Amino acid sequence: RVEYIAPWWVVWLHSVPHLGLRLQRVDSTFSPGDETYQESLLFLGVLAAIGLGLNLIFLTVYLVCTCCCVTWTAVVAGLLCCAAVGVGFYGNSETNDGMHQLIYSLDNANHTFSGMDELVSANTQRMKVDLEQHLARLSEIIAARGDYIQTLKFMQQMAGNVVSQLSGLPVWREVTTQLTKLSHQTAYVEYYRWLSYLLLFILDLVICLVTCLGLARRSKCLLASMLCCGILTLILSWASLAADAAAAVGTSDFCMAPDIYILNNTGSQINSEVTRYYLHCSQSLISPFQQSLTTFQRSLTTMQIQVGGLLQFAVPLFPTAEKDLLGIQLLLNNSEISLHQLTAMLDCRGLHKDYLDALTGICYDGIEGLLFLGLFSLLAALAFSTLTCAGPRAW
Amino acid sequence: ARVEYIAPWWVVWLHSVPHLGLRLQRVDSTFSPGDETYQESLLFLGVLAAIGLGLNLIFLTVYLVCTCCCVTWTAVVAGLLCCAAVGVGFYGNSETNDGMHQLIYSLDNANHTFSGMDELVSANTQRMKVDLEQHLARLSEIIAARGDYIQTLKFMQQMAGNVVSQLSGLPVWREVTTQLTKLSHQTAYVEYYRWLSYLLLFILDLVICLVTCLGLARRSKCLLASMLCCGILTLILSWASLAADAAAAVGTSDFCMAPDIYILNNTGSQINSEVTRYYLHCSQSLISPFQQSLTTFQRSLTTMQIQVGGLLQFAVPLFPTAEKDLLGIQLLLNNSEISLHQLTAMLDCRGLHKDYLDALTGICYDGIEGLLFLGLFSLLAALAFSTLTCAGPRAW
Ligand SMILES: *[C@@H]1O[C@H](CO)[C@@H](O[C@@H]2O[C@H](CO)[C@@H](O[C@@H]3O[C@H](CO)[C@@H](O)[C@H](O)[C@@H]3O)[C@H](O)[C@H]2NC(C)=O)[C@H](O)[C@H]1NC(C)=O
Ligand SMILES: *[C@@H]1O[C@H](CO)[C@@H](O[C@@H]2O[C@H](CO)[C@@H](O[C@@H]3O[C@H](CO)[C@@H](O)[C@H](O)[C@@H]3O)[C@H](O)[C@H]2NC(C)=O)[C@H](O)[C@H]1NC(C)=O
Ligand SMILES: *[C@@H]1O[C@H](CO)[C@@H](O[C@@H]2O[C@H](CO)[C@@H](O[C@@H]3O[C@H](CO)[C@@H](O)[C@H](O)[C@@H]3O)[C@H](O)[C@H]2NC(C)=O)[C@H](O)[C@H]1NC(C)=O
Ligand SMILES: [Ca+2]
Ligand SMILES: [Ca+2]
Repeated sequence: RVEYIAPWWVVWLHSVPHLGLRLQRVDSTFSPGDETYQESLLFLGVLAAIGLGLNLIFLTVYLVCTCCCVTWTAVVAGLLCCAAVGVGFYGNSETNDGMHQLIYSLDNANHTFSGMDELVSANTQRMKVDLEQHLARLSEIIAARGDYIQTLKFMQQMAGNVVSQLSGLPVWREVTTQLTKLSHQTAYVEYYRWLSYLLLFILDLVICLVTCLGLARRSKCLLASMLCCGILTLILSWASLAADAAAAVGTSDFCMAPDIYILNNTGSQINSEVTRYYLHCSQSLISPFQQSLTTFQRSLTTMQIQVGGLLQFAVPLFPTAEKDLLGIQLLLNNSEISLHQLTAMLDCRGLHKDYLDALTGICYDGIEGLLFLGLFSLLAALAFSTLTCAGPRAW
Repeated sequence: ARVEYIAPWWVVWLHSVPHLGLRLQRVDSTFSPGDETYQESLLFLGVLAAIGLGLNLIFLTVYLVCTCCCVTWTAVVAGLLCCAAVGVGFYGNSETNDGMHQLIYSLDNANHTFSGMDELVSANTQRMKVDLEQHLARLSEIIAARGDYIQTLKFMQQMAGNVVSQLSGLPVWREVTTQLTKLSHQTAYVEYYRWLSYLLLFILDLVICLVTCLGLARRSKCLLASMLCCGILTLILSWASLAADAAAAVGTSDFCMAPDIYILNNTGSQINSEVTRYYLHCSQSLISPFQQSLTTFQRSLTTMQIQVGGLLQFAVPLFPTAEKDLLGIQLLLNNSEISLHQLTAMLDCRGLHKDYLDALTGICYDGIEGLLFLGLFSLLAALAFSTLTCAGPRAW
């Protein structure tokens, strides 16, 4: 039993000042689909574009100085490109693994909720068929014995009580129907993001290797187009840095205080106390369902005792009736078994473990991958800047 | 949803590789960590690695003597191969480190659940004992002028004895927890040292290559001679790394083919075979053998409550000062009752099976991939350093 605590790379990154456009201070509270927050992240993109423009201004200054008015730099550029590619590959793998763990946890939670709902529905149907079995049995088998009719009626009322107790439990249709869509969407987005960064890595490596191989054939016509591509790769790297910074700050925002956001998001389809119980599990919050399970088991035991007593006192009288009554016993047995499974799902240990696993997949692997991808972008930008600086010196 | 473990391609293919003793003998063994024959069979991979190292060195020295006794492209190729090798090795080391952490997490979770089960059983037994002593103290307070109350107390004592026996029917998890925690500590220690050693190897390779390049830029000083000398040292280190990676991958891949069989064979005395088969395999149609216990246990509790309920409805005018501890009885039962729910949550298979499917994904999906990528490291680093050593003495 452990509780999530935000690591250093989350709290420190959350400490980064948040600004809008006109030197305005905004609230560093996660709020997707907004305007004072969604546009707040665009400041990072503005800073990235400013840095890209400044870098190209300095490169143009160098070109003007070297036009109007060596192998060590190429070696440095190649080494920096290789280091950047390695760091980027590691970061991409880590941030893909984080989302894979997220999807796994969401699938597990969806399966548990579906199992709970199916068990409740099956128990309700079982009681509904118990009703008609009682009706058929008391139709004409028991006439003179008033006590037998009385105990059949008492069993029928107990069945009604069990039905009401089962209906007392919540319904998990909305949570499942949103978890499935969130899982599908995150898988889709993760696939495209991974493919895009893989293509970027391949393109960078190919360009650098072609540069190294073709610099030996004494500056053919490919050099000009290659140098032109050296600017599109730079703008791609800067855009990657902007995207990584925005995603990292968003994840830090929805990792500093995740339970507040989760509780605020869901307050209608399921109760607030249920959510607080599932998100916070300890031997102080006992259960909101303790009374319901207790009375369900009490009614089941009363039913079983009455059925046993009826069997012990009806073997000689109406021997052909047991064919129905024994079935009831089996039915109750099944119900009893289901109850155990139910108390294994209503316990919050499994769901809290799934929530902790999803949160670890978000805040411990996605953010590290984004940070390493930002380091990749910085190193690749530096290496390509060095390559473009050393290019025209040949001609 | 719920899934069953299936061996991936990199395990089924890696398991197929021949295992031949040390003298081309059919060792035909499945898995045996403590058996000397299996260790000798695994030593065949080390023998092959040493043979490969010797062949590579003899080929390199034959080439050297032929080209001596009778170009920056080679240096560039060596540097590029070294950088690619270092990157692949870092990724593989991180990946194989990220599996021995999930292993420890799963072991700790299972240990915590077993400890909770044992503590709950012990606490319930103690609660029944204090219930018995409370009945013993109370029986002297009320008198037998009513008669039925003494019979009710006798029935409560009998039910308490039945509850105690039912609790004693449940298994004990001391040996399992001790083995689990010792294995967790050992694997943490081993993986920490492995990671530290390989990180030091990466740093050494990078430093050697960079300072060798700088010395080459320094017109072949004695430093260059020192680097050509230690090229053989780092080559044999890389070959030993390949030996270790191949041996470990061959070793912990046969376990991944049938892990449940090995686990069940390891533990068959301290706990029953049915319990282990239930926890390892609980797919669709198992009865959860504890059920027949829990059910009757629950029954007894309810009976007790009903009795004490009556004892609170027909004893209000007969010595009300005696009702105080009676309310305590109810509280006692209440506590026991809620504990029972927790118990039926821990005895459920899916609580621990998901821990068995995580300690298995941390071995069969992350350790083996890391070992394979580290073997790729060893191959690439050996090739790069062989090229560097071949191109070295050309300057002299
Ligand atoms: C997440 O939970 C949702 C339910 O909230 C799942 O969606 C649907 O779940 C039902 C219930 O099992 C599936 O019905 C099944 O259809 C098969 C078709 O052959 C039938 O054989 C079964 O007896 C059952 O009736 C339904 O197919 C499923 N919908 C989809 C699109 O799969 C969902 O599967 C759960 N998992 C995920 C990853 O969303
Ligand atoms: C696996 O579970 C077992 C049982 O829960 C753990 O063993 C218990 O661990 C606790 C703390 O780790 C021990 O408490 C300590 O006791 C010493 C005195 O012996 C005291 O000086 C400390 O301040 C602390 O209270 C407890 O004694 C120990 N029980 C036994 C029977 O060894 C075990 O630590 C768990 N494994 C892991 C890796 O956590
Ligand atoms: C052991 O558990 C039982 C039930 O789980 C406790 O009985 C419940 O105790 C509460 C609070 O002590 C009482 O609620 C009362 O309900 C009546 C209606 O029956 C209402 O008029 C009162 O204003 C009050 O809310 C009541 O005794 C009982 N309630 C229910 C629904 O069962 C018992 O108290 C527990 N033992 C101890 C020592 O607390
Ligand atoms: Ca990882
Ligand atoms: Ca990984």
